[PDB]
Amino acid sequence: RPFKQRKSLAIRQEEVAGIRAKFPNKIPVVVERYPRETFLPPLDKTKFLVPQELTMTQFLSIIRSRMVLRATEAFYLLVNNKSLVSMSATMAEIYRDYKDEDGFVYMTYASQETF
Amino acid sequence: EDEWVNVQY
Repeated sequence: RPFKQRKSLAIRQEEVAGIRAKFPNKIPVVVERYPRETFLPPLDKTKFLVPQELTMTQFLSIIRSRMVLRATEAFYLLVNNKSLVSMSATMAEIYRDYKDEDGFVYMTYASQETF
Repeated sequence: EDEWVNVQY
């Protein structure tokens, strides 16, 4: 259930617009499951609204918070499902660098993936 | 359910 297919581009834009208008300080994020994934538990929430002072490291933890896992096993958070980015980078950097056409930033969580 | 998770600070 990928978001880019669920919602048409114009709709996604409308959403991004209304919400960036609603919260002009926060980045809009779409975290999805790696479709090749079967091991990890699904993520109940799909859309995240994050501050700019937030780091990837913190966001990953927040995403982890929504899932019940053995306190040890980590997973990878791919931006655009193709970019392994700096753990230290802020949401703002990731936003400016990897902004999708519709204004969202798209992420994908995977326990393992091969390219 | 297609709705936002609002995080802050």
